[PDB]
Amino acid sequence: DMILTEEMQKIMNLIQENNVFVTGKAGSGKTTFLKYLIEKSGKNCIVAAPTGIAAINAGGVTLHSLFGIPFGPITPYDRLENKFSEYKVELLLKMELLIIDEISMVRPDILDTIDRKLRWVYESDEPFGGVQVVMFGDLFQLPPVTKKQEREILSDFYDGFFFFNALVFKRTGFHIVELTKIFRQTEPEFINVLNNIRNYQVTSDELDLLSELKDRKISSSNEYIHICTHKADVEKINADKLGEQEIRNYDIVIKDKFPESSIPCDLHLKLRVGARVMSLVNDSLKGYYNGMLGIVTALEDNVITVRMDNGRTIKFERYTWSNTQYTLKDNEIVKEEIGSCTQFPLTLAWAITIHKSQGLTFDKIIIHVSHTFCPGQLYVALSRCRTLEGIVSDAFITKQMIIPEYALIDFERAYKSEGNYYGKRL
DNA sequence: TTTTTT
Ligand SMILES: Nc1ncnc2c1ncn2[C@@H]1O[C@H](COP(=O)(O)OP(=O)(O)O)[C@@H](O)[C@H]1O
Ligand code: ALF
Ligand SMILES: [Mg+2]
Repeated sequence: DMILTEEMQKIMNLIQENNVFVTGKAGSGKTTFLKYLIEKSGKNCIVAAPTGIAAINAGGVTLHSLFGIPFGPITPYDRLENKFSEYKVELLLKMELLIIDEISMVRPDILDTIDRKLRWVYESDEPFGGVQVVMFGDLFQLPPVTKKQEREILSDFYDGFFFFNALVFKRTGFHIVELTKIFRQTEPEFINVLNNIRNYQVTSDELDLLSELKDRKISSSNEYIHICTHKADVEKINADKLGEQEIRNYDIVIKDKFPESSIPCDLHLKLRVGARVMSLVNDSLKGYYNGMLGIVTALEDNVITVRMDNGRTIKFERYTWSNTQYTLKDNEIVKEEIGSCTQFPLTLAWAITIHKSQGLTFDKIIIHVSHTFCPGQLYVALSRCRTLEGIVSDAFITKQMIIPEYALIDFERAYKSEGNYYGKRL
């Protein structure tokens, strides 16, 4: 039983073939309105998002899954690493509209990599292969994570590190609408404080509403979720729950060469009945995708049985990761698998990073924000909850947790003064 | 520091 704000009506006919970027405060109804348009579109829509949890929340898959995109940045001079199977092309030409939720965490070059890969399959110079595309997200929440060495690599090509700095907006553009009804939260004394943490204009008197969060009793269990700034805090929290007793350890097996730096899974996956888990890969067959959460019910020597948040029981077998590297063969340069690891594609999920929690909704969260470092990271971390009564904090909410990004004010200025559009018009 | 492939 959902409301359609007057703004939501204003969008829809704009699409029936210009592109559109829809933004608005945390819990303004972006991710739900998105779900509703996939029905009322008449177009074959394919849904993807930068991270698996947000993707699961929106219906679809990660952007790297969808477009077979390797991890590192991709320049105009870099060669496309991966080719598409004939299924994934079927998926992409049959696609009429592409969606992207939590667009704010998407690097500029991802879009250009998606641009190039789509122009290639549609055999056209149309931007994106002439595929209408609509973007959901919010710039004043989390930006894309990049690692500085990656950043200078793209400073050679990009005047900025946000999704709108994609070079294909030199060949096309999008409209911009701001949904303005915050649904998820109801107390305005609350709501007013986050809108201000969002736009960097909050005062230490409004921050004194958030005094209650410091040091409240754990009413569990209905149990709490822990969302953190760093994985260090994540791994400790879940080891703290779960505990040392009644445990089953499952060790990774690693064929040859695969450095512990980039093993994408748990080395020693320790679990007990009733442990809260997340799945890390996609298996269409069984139906698990990377982001879904479950509850573990049956641990045998080689199969882990877990019942998902959606309801269906899965039997997890182990999954194998391959370390493909580039090497020299009979005077040929070729990606040869130099190793492999094999664990169950599961990890503990009583605690997740604030990054993985963007897009989600909760009734009782626990936040660990004493060491924030990204703009809008605090803002995401405490806008997840419907009510304040339901949030705990590891430290007081100080203004040192708010980090403004002035690239974002300029971007609003640019589009708000030019009729809510951005990029080349046609 | 934070995420992410077929
Ligand atoms: N149109 C709506 N009418 C009523 N409640 C809504 C609406 N949209 C969202 N909500 C409530 O807010 C929650 C989160 O909204 P969501 O769409 O996830 O926000 P975001 O735009 O930040 O993704 C939903 O789970 C629902 O409880
Ligand atoms: F952008 Al959201 F919950 F999807 F804040
Ligand atoms: Mg969303």
